[PDB]
Amino acid sequence: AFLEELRPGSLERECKEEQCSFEEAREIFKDAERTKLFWISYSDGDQCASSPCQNGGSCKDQLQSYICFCLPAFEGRNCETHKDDQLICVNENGGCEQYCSDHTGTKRSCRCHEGYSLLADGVSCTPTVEYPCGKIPILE
Amino acid sequence: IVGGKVCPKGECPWQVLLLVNGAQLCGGTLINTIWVVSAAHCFDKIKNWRNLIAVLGEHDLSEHDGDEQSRRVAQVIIPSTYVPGTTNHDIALLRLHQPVVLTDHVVPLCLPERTFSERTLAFVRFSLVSGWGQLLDRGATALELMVLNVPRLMTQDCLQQSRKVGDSPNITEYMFCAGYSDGSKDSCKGDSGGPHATHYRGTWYLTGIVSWGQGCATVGHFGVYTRVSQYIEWLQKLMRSEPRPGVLLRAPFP
Amino acid sequence: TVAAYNLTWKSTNFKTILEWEPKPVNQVYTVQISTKSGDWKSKCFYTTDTECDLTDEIVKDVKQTYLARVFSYPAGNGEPLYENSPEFTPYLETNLGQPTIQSFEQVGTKVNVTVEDERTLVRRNNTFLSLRDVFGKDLIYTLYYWKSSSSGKKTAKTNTNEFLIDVDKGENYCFSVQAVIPSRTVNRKSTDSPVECM
Ligand SMILES: *[C@@H]1O[C@H](CO)[C@@H](O)[C@H](O)[C@H]1O
Ligand SMILES: *[C@@H]1O[C@@H](C)[C@@H](O)[C@@H](O)[C@@H]1O
Ligand SMILES: [Ca+2]
Ligand SMILES: [Ca+2]
Ligand SMILES: [Ca+2]
Ligand SMILES: [Ca+2]
Ligand SMILES: [Cl-]
Ligand SMILES: [Cl-]
Ligand SMILES: [Cl-]
Ligand SMILES: [Cl-]
Ligand SMILES: [Mg+2]
Ligand SMILES: [Mg+2]
Ligand SMILES: [Mg+2]
Ligand SMILES: [Rb+]
Ligand SMILES: [Rb+]
Ligand SMILES: [Rb+]
Ligand SMILES: [Rb+]
Ligand SMILES: [Rb+]
Ligand SMILES: [Rb+]
Repeated sequence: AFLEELRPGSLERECKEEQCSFEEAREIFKDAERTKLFWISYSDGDQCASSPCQNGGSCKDQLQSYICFCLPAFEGRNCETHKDDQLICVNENGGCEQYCSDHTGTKRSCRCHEGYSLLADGVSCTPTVEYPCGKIPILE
Repeated sequence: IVGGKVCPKGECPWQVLLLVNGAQLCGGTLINTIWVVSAAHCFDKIKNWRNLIAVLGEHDLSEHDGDEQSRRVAQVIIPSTYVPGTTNHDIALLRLHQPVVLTDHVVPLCLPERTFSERTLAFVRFSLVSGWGQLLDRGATALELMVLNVPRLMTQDCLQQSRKVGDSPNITEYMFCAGYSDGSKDSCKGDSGGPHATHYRGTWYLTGIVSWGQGCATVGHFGVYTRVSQYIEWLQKLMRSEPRPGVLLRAPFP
Repeated sequence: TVAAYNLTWKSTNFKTILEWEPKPVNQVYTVQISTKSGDWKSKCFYTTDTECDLTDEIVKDVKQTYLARVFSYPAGNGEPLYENSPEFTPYLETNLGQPTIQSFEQVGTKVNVTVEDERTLVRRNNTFLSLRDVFGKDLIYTLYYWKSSSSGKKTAKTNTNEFLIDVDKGENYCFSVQAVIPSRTVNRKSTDSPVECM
């Protein structure tokens, strides 16, 4: 609209209220390095606009990239991994103190060496004999 | 053990001293009241099979005390695959003639399940090795039980960090490296058969047997240990077997 | 199986992702990470991704030196093939994220410029720590600013997240800021903030 083009140059009018091209911005800032400094971010795009952070995460925009901050139960570049879904024996022994058995479709279980029995907590083991294997009584 | 510490009396209560004709032979590991694990190569030179003794509760080889318990070794079982004078399948399972009595000074180390040992114990970095072996390469042996903390390597890393030696033994799937390549700290010949013991969530488990190395604490080399996880089913089946009349038994493996 | 290769640490504000090649074909990966003397922890179990978020392990201690390794396992499933990563020390190597100018105010004949607190992945008590929370005096912000009608740039530097600068009467100034860890030799500065003008 030519009637909106009657005033001297203005960052606010040309680039903030409207989109501006590199040369419009150059005519405002004039100096090559000032113009480049503005443009690098202004033309970059908000990489968080596609909402890439899942599971209630929070996105922060960067140059051509973003960072997701996850809720405590999640991880991954996009908070895509559910920590609650990782209870398997290759992940820190399934949280079992002694032996761990995977069961697909269902929850892993924990078990004990001979001389021990499983506590009611389902992970911890307790001796059932006076001198179970693998404990040093002299220290106690 | 080179560069270790004295194990305070009772603090390594599964360590076995093996004797032949009353003279120090090798270490071993008690795993319940009747059965001891040691290294096959400890038996390459034995003529007198009826004169092997296991001592439990031993600490200072210069003084006898009331914690020591001696038992005759009734059977020595080694994989048929093992070849005397070589390194592979370096394991022996020993049946004592009468059980030991468990005490504050005499306690077995737990033999772990295979999968637990491969997927969890194998990634515990440090473990302890012990014995009354040499205190320096080709030096005198120890009179008080010695113990050393060593970090474990996957075999690819051990190969990549080890100085090449022409015609040296292959490190096979039945072995693993542990220790330091800077000449400071290692297990030693007279420690052979002794435990590499791993602590995991409050319980100690047998993961390795002191087996071989290029000298002791040689720069550019690690200690090599028998990988006990490969033998769990072989040991458990043999521990259920019937005694036989002669001491030595070479049993099929797997 | 084929071993992973070009293992590369991507990390900004302690969000830390290990990347590698190749795209898997009939194989899957699992990653482990440790400190030099600690146990190996596994992550990203049997993934077909060629990346693994390790943020949660490294924020436990940002000043430790970690090594990772990527295992290859054949589809349908002694030691698997693997490759080690470079060592990574987060405090020394994590990128500083792009900052944002939060506000500028003219008070007196001077302008205060405030840099938004930069949020990092290190947690304390349900909240994420700022870059200044983590780095303290190791972190400064630098301000690149100019008067529109003059040639030449001006730089200011602060130990806090605020600059208080002198300005000439009735002129426009524009500003841009960077995070900087002066003690570093490599990866010392963030990218510049977007430019904000009066
Ligand atoms: C928008 O979100 C997609 C995935 O949903 C991501 O790949 C882009 O990086 C982001 O800008
Ligand atoms: C961004 O941060 C994440 C962690 C959540 O707290 C969100 O509610 C917030 O917008
Ligand atoms: Ca307009
Ligand atoms: Ca124009
Ligand atoms: Ca952006
Ligand atoms: Ca004694
Ligand atoms: Cl003899
Ligand atoms: Cl007897
Ligand atoms: Cl193993
Ligand atoms: Cl900050
Ligand atoms: Mg306006
Ligand atoms: Mg215009
Ligand atoms: Mg022009
Ligand atoms: Rb415009
Ligand atoms: Rb316009
Ligand atoms: Rb213009
Ligand atoms: Rb049990
Ligand atoms: Rb070799
Ligand atoms: Rb040596």
